[PDB]
Amino acid sequence: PMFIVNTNVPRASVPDGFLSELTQQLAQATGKPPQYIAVHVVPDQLMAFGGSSEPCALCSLHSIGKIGGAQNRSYSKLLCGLLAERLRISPDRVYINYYDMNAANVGWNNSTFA
Amino acid sequence: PMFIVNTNVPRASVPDGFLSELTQQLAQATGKPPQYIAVHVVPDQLMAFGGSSEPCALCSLHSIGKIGGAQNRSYSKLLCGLLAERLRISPDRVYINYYDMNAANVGWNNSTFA
Amino acid sequence: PMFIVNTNVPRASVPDGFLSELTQQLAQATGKPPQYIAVHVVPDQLMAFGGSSEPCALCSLHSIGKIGGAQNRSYSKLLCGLLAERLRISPDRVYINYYDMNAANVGWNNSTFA
Ligand SMILES: N#C[C@H](C(=O)Nc1cccc(C(F)(F)F)c1)C(=S)Nc1ccccc1Cl
Ligand SMILES: N#C[C@H](C(=O)Nc1cccc(C(F)(F)F)c1)C(=S)Nc1ccccc1Cl
Repeated sequence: PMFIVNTNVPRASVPDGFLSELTQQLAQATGKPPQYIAVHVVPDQLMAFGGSSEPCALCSLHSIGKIGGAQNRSYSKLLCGLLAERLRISPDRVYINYYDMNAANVGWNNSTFA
Repeated sequence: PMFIVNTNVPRASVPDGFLSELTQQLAQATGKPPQYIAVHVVPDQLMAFGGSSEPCALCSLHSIGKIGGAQNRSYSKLLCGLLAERLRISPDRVYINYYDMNAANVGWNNSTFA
Repeated sequence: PMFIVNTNVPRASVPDGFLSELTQQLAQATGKPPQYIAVHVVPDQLMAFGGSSEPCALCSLHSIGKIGGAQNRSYSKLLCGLLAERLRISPDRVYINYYDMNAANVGWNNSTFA
């Protein structure tokens, strides 16, 4: 699984260890070993949310399975919680797009997961 | 709805009110109040289009509904127009990918839109 | 078709002509004209893969058709091979998400491909 966050928060406000925290919490949330989890944080972005430049985030989570109605509500609570606590972004200024990928459509190590 | 534009145009060439303009235009185009619209502009990118580093853009529009054949033609005219007028990018060097997201697959404010 | 690579490799490690190399190889692999291929390389990213900040990449390939089980395996071998040779990234620290786009969902030159 892979989680990307794009945010207008500056780089200096991303705390030390944040990528390791996201890795751990996503491993636990998706039930997948941490070796399978990739994370990507992109600060200092030119963005607006609802017409305002107040801190916000646009994010995605891709996984082969482990995506669905109840799961995604749970991921949203976890991830918004982390963005609020660590980057001081209000949960109502975050979108997270969830993608249930077919194994045939995910490449890794010279092949695909199908 | 959320619009992202990635471009090799430099940051100084993006005009001051550009994010506000995209917000207002997309609110009108999707039929939603501006609270519902997020915009993200990423200049200074290392990109090629057709093998060339001439000005280009790679964009995405995600929405829960308000996506379809006719709508997407209209969005393309609107958005290519803005990118031509404001960023001086030729319409033929723009790709926009459209995504009709399921409400259960969009997280916001600690939950999802389902 | 559109190929995007996000990586923690520094910009100085991206060789001259890399975006043209990708453009050629993707044209040949997909069978689409090189003039229609867009490539976007984003270095210096704050990323982790399996909890580790060793060189890694998160990529996507979007195409209107030419996406499928065997095709994607072939693209994966090709693209991991280029990232290993040119950017010194281990194939086991690359994910590539493949997207078969409906032509009605791809904007270009003021319209869509439908
Ligand atoms: N992302 C992801 C992983 C994956 O296996 N990543 C992975 C990434 C790095 C290493 C290793 C391994 F070498 F240890 F197996 C695995 C997924 S979702 N694996 C997977 C694919 C299809 C069906 C079921 C699974 Cl667990
Ligand atoms: N993106 C987006 C929005 C959304 O509700 N965004 C939003 C984001 C922040 C605040 C507010 C509110 F205060 F206006 F309600 C709304 C979507 S598409 N809402 C929605 C979801 C499912 C079905 C129909 C709609 Cl309008």
